Amino acid sequence: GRHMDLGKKLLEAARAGQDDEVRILMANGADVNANDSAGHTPLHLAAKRGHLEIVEVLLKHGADVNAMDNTGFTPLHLAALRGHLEIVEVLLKNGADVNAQDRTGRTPLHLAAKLGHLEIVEVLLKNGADVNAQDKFGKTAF
Amino acid sequence: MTEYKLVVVGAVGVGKSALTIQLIQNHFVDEYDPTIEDSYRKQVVIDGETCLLDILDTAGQEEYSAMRDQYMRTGEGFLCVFAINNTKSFEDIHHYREQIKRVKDSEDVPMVLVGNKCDLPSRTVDTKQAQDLARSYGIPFIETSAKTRQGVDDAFYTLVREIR
Ligand SMILES: Nc1nc2c(ncn2[C@@H]2O[C@H](COP(=O)(O)OP(=O)(O)OP(O)(O)=S)[C@@H](O)[C@H]2O)c(=O)[nH]1
Ligand SMILES: [Mg+2]
Repeated sequence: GRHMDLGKKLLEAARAGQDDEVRILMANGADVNANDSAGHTPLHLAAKRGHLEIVEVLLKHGADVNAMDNTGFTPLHLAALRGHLEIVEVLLKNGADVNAQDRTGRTPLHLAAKLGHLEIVEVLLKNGADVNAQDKFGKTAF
Repeated sequence: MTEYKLVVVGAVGVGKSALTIQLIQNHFVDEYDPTIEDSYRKQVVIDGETCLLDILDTAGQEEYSAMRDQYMRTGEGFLCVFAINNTKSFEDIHHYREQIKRVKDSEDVPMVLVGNKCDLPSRTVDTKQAQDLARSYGIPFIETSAKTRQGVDDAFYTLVREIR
């Protein structure tokens, strides 16, 4: 009842970037890995939006750093897609899988290279991203 | 059951996400959150048969246009949405259609034209103009409102029938 409802508010707070509302919801027992209907966790929404503080907070609270939404994106896919560098770094220092595949086989490197995020491509390669990784169509990142 | 891979495409702000969340959760989101790429899953009954809808809700924003190829390769059917007070978004159906054809190397890809926001008072895109566009393309045309829920099931269920 309540616990489910704290999850939905945590999702909203993580998306809308309310750094302190997040801290409260957690201490009222909210689930750090609550899912929206698209399968996003709070860490996906915070990584997507570029809220570094909220990303740090969620990880300090046991957030699953390699959680996958219904498309198969991890938070590292989301941060890379939109060029959030410090987020990409922090996710990687907390054990993010650098070669995690979405449902079509795309790594974070695939998405970063697709959208031209060159600084993300470099940081990904420094962290053991595979240059020859293929998606499910046989296509590499380039 | 049979799984149908449905892809919702169209310009920024036409109601792709609001249509989709109406189908899945039966509620209308008044708030714009720009979509990158979201997947939704629903087990439904269509024409008396149980099936699963695997729905991808896509980015209208042109900054993500390089991701289109990928979802055009994977989708079985495309819900081509415009808003009835958004001339540009109607005109953009052409660009979406052309890319789909090129990626599937085919002129016959399951597709439905969706004129969204039919609850709105004034409109700049004529019903006749849209009916004509759909007849040119040889595809069905459905008028929807994510706000009232009008034509929501009809639109998705119609795309399913086109995949069959
Ligand atoms: N009046 C009315 N408003 C609608 C309807 N569908 C969506 N809207 C409104 O339009 C706005 C944008 O809708 P949204 O569903 O986010 O567009 P989108 O096509 O997903 O845009 P994007 O993610 O590619 S950037 C929202 O405020 C939403 O409430 C409708 O049928 N009628
Ligand atoms: Mg959307």
